[PDB]
Amino acid sequence: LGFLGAAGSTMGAASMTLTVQARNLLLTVWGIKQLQARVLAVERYLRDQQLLGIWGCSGKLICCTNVPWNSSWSNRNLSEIWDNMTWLQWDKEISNYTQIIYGLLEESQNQQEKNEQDLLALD
Amino acid sequence: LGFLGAAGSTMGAASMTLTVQARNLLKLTVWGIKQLQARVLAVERYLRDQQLLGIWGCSGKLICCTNVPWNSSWSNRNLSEIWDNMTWLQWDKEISNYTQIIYGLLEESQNQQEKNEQDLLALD
Amino acid sequence: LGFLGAAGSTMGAASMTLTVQARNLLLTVWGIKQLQARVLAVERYLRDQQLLGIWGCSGKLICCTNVPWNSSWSNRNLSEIWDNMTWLQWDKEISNYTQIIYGLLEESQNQQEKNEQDLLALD
Amino acid sequence: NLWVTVYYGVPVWKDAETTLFCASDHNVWATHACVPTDPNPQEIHLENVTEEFNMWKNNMVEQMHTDIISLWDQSLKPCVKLTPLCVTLQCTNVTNNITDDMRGELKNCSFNMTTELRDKKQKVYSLFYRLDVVQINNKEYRLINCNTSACTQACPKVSFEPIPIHYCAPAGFAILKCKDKKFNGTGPCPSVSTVQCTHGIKPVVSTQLLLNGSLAEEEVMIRSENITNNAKNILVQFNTPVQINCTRPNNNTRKSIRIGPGQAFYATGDIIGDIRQAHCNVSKATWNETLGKVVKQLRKHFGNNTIIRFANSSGGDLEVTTHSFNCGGEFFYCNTSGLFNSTWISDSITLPCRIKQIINMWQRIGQCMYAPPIQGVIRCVSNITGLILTRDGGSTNSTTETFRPGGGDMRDNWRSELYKYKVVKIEPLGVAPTRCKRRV
Amino acid sequence: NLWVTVYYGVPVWKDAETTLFCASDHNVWATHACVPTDPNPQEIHLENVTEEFNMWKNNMVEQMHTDIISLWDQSLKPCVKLTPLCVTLQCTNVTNNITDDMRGELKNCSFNMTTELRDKKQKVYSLFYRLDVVQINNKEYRLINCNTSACTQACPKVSFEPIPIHYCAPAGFAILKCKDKKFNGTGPCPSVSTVQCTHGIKPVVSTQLLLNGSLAEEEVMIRSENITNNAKNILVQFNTPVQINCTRPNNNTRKSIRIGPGQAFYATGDIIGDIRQAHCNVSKATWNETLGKVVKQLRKHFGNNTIIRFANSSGGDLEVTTHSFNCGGEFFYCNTSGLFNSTWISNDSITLPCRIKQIINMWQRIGQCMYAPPIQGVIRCVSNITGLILTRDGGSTNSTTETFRPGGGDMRDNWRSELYKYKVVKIEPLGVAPTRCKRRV
Amino acid sequence: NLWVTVYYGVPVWKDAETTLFCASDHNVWATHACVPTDPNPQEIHLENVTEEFNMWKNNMVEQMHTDIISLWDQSLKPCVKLTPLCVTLQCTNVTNNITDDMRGELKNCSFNMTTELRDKKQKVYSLFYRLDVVQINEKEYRLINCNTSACTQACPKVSFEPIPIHYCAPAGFAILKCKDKKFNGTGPCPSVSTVQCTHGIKPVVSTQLLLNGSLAEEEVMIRSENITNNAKNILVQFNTPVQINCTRPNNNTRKSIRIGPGQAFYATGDIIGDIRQAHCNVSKATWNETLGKVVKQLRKHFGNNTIIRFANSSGGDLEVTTHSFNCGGEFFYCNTSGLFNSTWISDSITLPCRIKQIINMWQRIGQCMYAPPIQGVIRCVSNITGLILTRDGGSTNSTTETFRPGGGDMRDNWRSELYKYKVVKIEPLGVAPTRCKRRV
Amino acid sequence: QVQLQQWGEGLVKPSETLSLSCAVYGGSISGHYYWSWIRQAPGKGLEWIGKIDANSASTNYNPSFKNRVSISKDTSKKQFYLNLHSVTAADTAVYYCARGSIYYEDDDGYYYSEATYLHLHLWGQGVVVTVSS
Amino acid sequence: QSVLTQPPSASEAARKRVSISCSGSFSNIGTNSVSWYQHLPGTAPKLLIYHNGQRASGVSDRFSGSKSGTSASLAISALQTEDEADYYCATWDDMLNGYFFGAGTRL
Ligand SMILES: *[C@@H]1O[C@H](CO)[C@@H](O[C@@H]2O[C@H](CO)[C@@H](O[C@@H]3O[C@H](CO[C@H]4O[C@H](CO)[C@@H](O)[C@H](O)[C@@H]4O)[C@@H](O)[C@H](O)[C@@H]3O)[C@H](O)[C@H]2NC(C)=O)[C@H](O)[C@H]1NC(C)=O
Ligand SMILES: *[C@@H]1O[C@H](CO)[C@@H](O[C@@H]2O[C@H](CO)[C@@H](O)[C@H](O)[C@H]2NC(C)=O)[C@H](O)[C@H]1NC(C)=O
Ligand SMILES: *[C@@H]1O[C@H](CO)[C@@H](O)[C@H](O)[C@H]1NC(C)=O
Ligand SMILES: *[C@@H]1O[C@H](CO)[C@@H](O)[C@H](O)[C@H]1NC(C)=O
Repeated sequence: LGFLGAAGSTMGAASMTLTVQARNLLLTVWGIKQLQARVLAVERYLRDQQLLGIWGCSGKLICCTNVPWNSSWSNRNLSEIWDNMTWLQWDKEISNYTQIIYGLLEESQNQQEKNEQDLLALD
Repeated sequence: LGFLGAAGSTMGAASMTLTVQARNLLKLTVWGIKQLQARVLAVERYLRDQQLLGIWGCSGKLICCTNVPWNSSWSNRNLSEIWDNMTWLQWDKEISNYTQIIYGLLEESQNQQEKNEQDLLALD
Repeated sequence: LGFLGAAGSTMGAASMTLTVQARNLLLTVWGIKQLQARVLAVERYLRDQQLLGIWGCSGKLICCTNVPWNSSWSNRNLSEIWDNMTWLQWDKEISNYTQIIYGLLEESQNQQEKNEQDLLALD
Repeated sequence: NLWVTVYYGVPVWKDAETTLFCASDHNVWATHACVPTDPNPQEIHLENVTEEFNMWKNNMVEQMHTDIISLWDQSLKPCVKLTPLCVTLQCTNVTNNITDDMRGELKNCSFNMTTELRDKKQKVYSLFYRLDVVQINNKEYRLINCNTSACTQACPKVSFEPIPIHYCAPAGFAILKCKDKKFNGTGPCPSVSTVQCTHGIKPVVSTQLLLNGSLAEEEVMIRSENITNNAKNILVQFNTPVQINCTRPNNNTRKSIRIGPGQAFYATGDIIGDIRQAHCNVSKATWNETLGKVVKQLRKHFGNNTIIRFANSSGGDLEVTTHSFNCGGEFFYCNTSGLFNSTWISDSITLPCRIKQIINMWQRIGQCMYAPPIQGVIRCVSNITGLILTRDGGSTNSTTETFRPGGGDMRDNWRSELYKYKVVKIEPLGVAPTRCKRRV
Repeated sequence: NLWVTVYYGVPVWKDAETTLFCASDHNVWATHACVPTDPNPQEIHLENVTEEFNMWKNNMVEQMHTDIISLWDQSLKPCVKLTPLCVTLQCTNVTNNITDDMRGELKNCSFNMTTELRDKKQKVYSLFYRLDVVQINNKEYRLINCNTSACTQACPKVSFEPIPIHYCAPAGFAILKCKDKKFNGTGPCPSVSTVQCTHGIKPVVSTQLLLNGSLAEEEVMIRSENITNNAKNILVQFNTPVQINCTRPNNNTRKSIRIGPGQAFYATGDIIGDIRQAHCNVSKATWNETLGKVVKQLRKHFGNNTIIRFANSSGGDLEVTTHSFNCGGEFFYCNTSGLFNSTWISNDSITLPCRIKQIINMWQRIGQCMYAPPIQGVIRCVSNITGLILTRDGGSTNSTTETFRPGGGDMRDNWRSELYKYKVVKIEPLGVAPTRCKRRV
Repeated sequence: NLWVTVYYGVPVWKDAETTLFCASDHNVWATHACVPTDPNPQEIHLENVTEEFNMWKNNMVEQMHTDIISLWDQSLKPCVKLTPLCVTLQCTNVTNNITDDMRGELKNCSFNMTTELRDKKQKVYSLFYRLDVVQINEKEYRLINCNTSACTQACPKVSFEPIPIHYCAPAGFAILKCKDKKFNGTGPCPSVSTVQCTHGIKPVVSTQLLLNGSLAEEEVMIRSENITNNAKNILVQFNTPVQINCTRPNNNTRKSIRIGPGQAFYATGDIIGDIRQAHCNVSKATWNETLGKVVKQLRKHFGNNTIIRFANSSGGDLEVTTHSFNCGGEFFYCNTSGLFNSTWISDSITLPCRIKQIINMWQRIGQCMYAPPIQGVIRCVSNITGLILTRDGGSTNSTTETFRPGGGDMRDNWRSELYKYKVVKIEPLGVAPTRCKRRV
Repeated sequence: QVQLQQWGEGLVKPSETLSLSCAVYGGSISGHYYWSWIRQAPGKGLEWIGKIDANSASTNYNPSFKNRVSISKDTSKKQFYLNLHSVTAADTAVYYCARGSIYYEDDDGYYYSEATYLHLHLWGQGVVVTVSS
Repeated sequence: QSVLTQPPSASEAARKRVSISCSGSFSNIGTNSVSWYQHLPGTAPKLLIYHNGQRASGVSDRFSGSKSGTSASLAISALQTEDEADYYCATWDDMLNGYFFGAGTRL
């Protein structure tokens, strides 16, 4: 399918093409113009990698966590979310609530880290 | 608390708030070139720290364990006053000279771990 | 041994020196030139880290994969690989198969992620 | 019991703006500054994808306009600056073989010009058009735009050929191409595809008519921000090109005058043979059928039984009242009144042109360039791919609509080529609920 | 039993320097380049933190100094170079409606100027001050910058208004703000807070006095390296500002002379009405009270029973002996001898004479001047004095009296009084500590 | 069964080109802008590895050439431009204590020059050489650059001393230093080492003789791209240095002329001593033994029993026929016909030298720099560490070989220093099979 | 327009300092002029003595009068003097005080102020001297 | 003997043209303007020709001057009876830093 070819497909089918999308993320005034975008892509990729690393999902494209999915975010069921709509409609459905989950995963990974350290130190 | 809020606090309470600092680490119009150089330097520092964490076996982990024993010559103090009476600044002051030795010991300890895991994994 | 000291040595012994090689991976005429060189080095390191991340070997110097390696790429036995051949000759020999191996590892990691998600789902 | 799952590399984009880098296959557009283009570009069709486009709010036209301005400014810098030429000129009319049309169009000016030695003066003469000179206050003249700035002589090694250009998005960005036919530039597109680099876009500078552009898919398309608003320009795109042959019968001669150490001024010598007026051919049959197609397409927007009438330019300077050309090094300004002169109810056209050397192409005050004359008779062959029409306002006084050519914005020439593309920001992060819980 | 654990993101900083970036809400300083500043500046107080500061060893003043000079040089680049203005000037004294103080200060010069056409000249006239011309021996005159360096003319479209700019630290760095009151130039600060950007600092260029600066929180502060050194300037900060009003009632007129193709020289036309010397007014009562507070602080630093005496400038150039202003477009040079004239033991206003110069060398550089074009209308400059730059003499072993004189010769002292609360540090997120956390196979 | 494994950080490198930043311990080359070099340069000796080197296909030579040209062009920009000097110069010969060899080399010119005032001019005198002065009327002369390009006066405060600079590769790249003797520049090297920065490369500009270069380790080395090809220059490296003493006993006087507002023109005021021709002294004993070693190494490649003759330059420009170099600031052009004049089978050499002020560096046309005069007696000591020879063919070679000096481009001069260096791109990713199966 | 008169001693004994005084009337000691002194003996041609600048205190003298002549200028009463120490019998000549214009304007808008275009326009009435007992 | 070589005397009848030559060196004539002066016995000398081609005020059209590099000359067209005087050629010498007169041509 190539890069971004699974955009119109279902979320379940597009979950198998996450590798082709992740690998595509990386006189004087013209050199500066080019260098600005060249470094901007680096900061965007590093910011995404840092956000994934603080979530305990570093190096994993599909990493499920322990934060419970609130029913107020979406009352929609699983059977018509994965193999019925695309990722674009899903982004347009939880755009307001994205920051809430992004903030919740922070303390959830932090508590997991403290608890792992305490349980290993007790042993 | 916000950025650097746990600076004056003890080490025990400063450990729960490391994620905020973690996300906070990242002439042709002088301001533009200065901002570009600053961005490149910040990216280089963040990548250097991430690489140093990766070669130690603690990639993607803010708090991680190691297999290097704490030498008695580094500090003759126990955990009762370090995590409950001392902050991170003073602690950095006393072990500033021993930082290189600790880094070298943690860097070499990963090679034996990778070789041992590869051997035990190969026998399976 | 210093940087690239184990280059001419055979494999096996050069495997314990992967830490000394990975550490060095990171208007005036010299100014813009140094800035471009720094950005180029940063991007090269990020591309290698991205490849290791999509392969499932992030943060591991010696990573193992569940991909079969048959005699089509090379017919020599395992003994002369590590105790008789160096890394330069190895690169000169496998360059023809290197690209297909990269894609095979990427697809294998994607499949491993999918089965890991499924195994955690029915659990 | 549901839990959120973090997904990376999710195929989701968002509309944004960025600095797209150039790409391409002795040029004013600096072909060396652009990276080599991909000989096999990727054209990935995105099935079941419907994305909204907007050719009027697109930032690609603004970015390419800024890029073209920067390239032209950096191209005029390495060659001779003509400040020594703002002197007094003792001109006279050249009547040596002048047809009655080109009478008074060419002036035979003489002036005292500097030479290699600073203590010596050199008396030379040159031929200047009437539009390039103005009376100082009947014999004394002064070069035009002398009181506004100092024009820079064009670099002879640098050519003005409009080579195709390619715009590519950097890492983390994508260019969405709308492959759907009958696209009016706005609204959702049912056939969107992604490309790493855009097609070969020709940066041809023209006014009131699009030249060397991309033809339509199947029929003439009428594009405007608001059809009912007469203050907005109407961009028309043709489906079949209309051939147009331009030439100037004057056999120009170039004279090298050393105005200083290492600086030479390329003057115009005596014309070999008879002096004729620069014109341009346009087929009457093809233009009539093209105007009929345009009228038929305009009737779909303005309704039937409407008397569509075409008129010439209302007024203004020569840059907006005449059609601007650039081929070979000479800038033309043709009277397009012979084309837009018809009324619709329910062998070749000749357009007189004027040559101007000192010109203000980007309508900027304080910047000008002197186009040096080129040897021999030149021939310019191209085809018209579109027009930039304007409509006169009216409070429903009658059922007659008058269409006149327009301009005043150089971005409208490239907007007819950048309407199929759009830049978006790739968002690889995504969250979805699945039955997962990490094991401690 | 103890294993060295690794922690990332620890609150550890290290003193160093870096290249900060500006932030603002065209001007000479190109605030249009400074990135935007958020309307909600984050300021997190750091309890139990004692950080040592240093005004003289701070690197922010040097970086800001280089930035201001670079912005000034970059702003003067697209303007008109006044290279053909260096010609023979036939000047005469302006005795039309002149006063006794302005006798000989303004000169009416006439010279042959170039036109848009390179083959002809024009006979024009303009008015130049006495400080801008020098005789070459009516009389023949010449500009003072003809034999040193031909400089450019300041663009009238670009203003010299010192709007505030915020200096921000990049990623991985932080700015420590010392909120402790009664804090001098050095020593530890018991109240340190962090800020992503500094406060609004107006780049006001002035000599011997500080204008439109930051006021003290509780009382007048005396800052210096050590009072035992006479070569070190004394920085004073006021707690209550005193109003200062500078003006010129000449009502100048601007005349445009096209010296070439696309360039013009803004000359000085005829004066409207009577000609009066430019002056500046300072309230007598407020200045006396402020001098009393400064005397009290100086007595606290030098011991009681000291006869604190204030004297004017000793000597030198006009830039170091007079107060330099910059408001509207004209640069002033006021004689501040009337303010620093007192002796302390145990509706009236002070009128200070002032002079105006067009060709200046404000950065104390030889070879790069700037011509300030005249502006029409009466200039009304209203501001407030927030500090002084004093210098103490020797005085020998006689400690019963000390003489204080205004100082200058260094523009960095003006910005040092505003950057005394900030410092740049390097965030060190890597840390090691022993814990019973060990790896398991 | 074998399964593939992923290894990161393997010692694998591939040949590639990069932008090597410099390293260095007011100057043309801007040493202050370079980063500080390492006080302890680490050099790791690589054992059991053989790397193929190529002296003629090294990209570092071209990169260094472009860098030196860029620094040279940037250093002349902040100082005085001598456009006002192209005027009619009423000149005459000096003839005051000349020595017959300098009869017409020095001339006393007079001309009208501007002053600080734009409307005031003055008459000044200046001493100009015959090399940079051409007659314009067949007593009235002019500068040779008046019809080419206006020269830029070199900044007097900026020195021309070639201080060494170190070229360092960025992260992810390494510089392989071949520590093997008897290397001809091409082919495999059995003893290489990894260095982060190269040694001190002095950017000495010299023709026909490599001055202040690196000496050989064991014996005289002769390197060429093709021995049998006459079009390829032969590079010779000496194992022992040949001292050369060049001087200028004229004792010139420098005076400043106010060329304009804020700029001054430094001209040769007067001579306060006997005018004598500049010369260079080379001992004939060391030169004879050096030529004996050179002819022995030449016979090692061209066979035995053949005679080898050394002739002077064939002909052409003064920059390629004479040994051009810089000594204390002044540019010399010495006639080396006395050095290459012999015939091999089976005291001091005084070389006449000339001094020129208007020069065109890097063999460019349209860019020149006027070297200001330096007061006092200029004397310098240099080391002749190599030559650039040129061979010519003949009918069946007639058992003879004639070698002449070669005035090639500046790339060949700097190639003799970067012969033992190459740039490689580190590839830390590698795959190899091992009996290891990852768990699921 | 401008008149110049001079006065001095008609008879001067040998070996002392000879002083000559010349004054300007109708003009001023300023501008691009060269106030010089020219003398001529009976049977010999005109011989230049020295000069003094009008806008500067610099002066130049003939090499034949090496460290023997001195010329002063007093711009307050617009007068310039000439002094000749150790007068010999060969100094009997008619001394003339002249003004030499050094201003020149070419075809362009430039001007020159130097000794290249030096020309004596006006001359004094001339005063004779006698070196005898 | 001295700079500015000029003939000691010249004799020519009336109504015709006579030419008085005056040559020097590069420092005096080659780079500086030549001036001509007329002197009569008993009175002060007067300037005749200045700047090598300009005539002084009150000088008749008969007098004319010219300069050709190193040599300079004074032309007297249609000689008259009152032209019997001493003509001196003067110019500035940049080598010796001083004004120098000619030997004096007695007409
Ligand atoms: C520096 O510049 C000086 C001027 O600024 C140069 O000196 C002058 O050079 C010009 C030529 O450039 C000479 O002019 C020559 O004059 C006569 C003809 O002039 C006479 O005749 C015309 C009518 O025919 C009349 O109008 C004039 O008044 C004269 O009576 C011929 O020989 C030539 O054609 C030429 O025009 C000046 O004579 C000469 N001297 C002066 C004192 O002006 C000078 O050469 C320059 N110096 C250097 C070192 O380059
Ligand atoms: C600035 O204030 C600091 C902090 O008070 C001074 O440093 C020390 O201050 C203590 C307490 O007043 C004194 O006992 C010490 O003697 C001070 N140390 C030194 C080295 O002087 C500091 O001196 C003050 N600086 C000035 C110029 O007054
Ligand atoms: C750390 O090393 C420094 C460097 O000399 C030394 O001053 C200090 O005493 C050492 N020890 C401690 C505990 O800080
Ligand atoms: C053998 O290797 C080749 C690559 O040459 C690959 O195409 C093939 O699938 C492999 N076969 C097996 C059984 O692994």
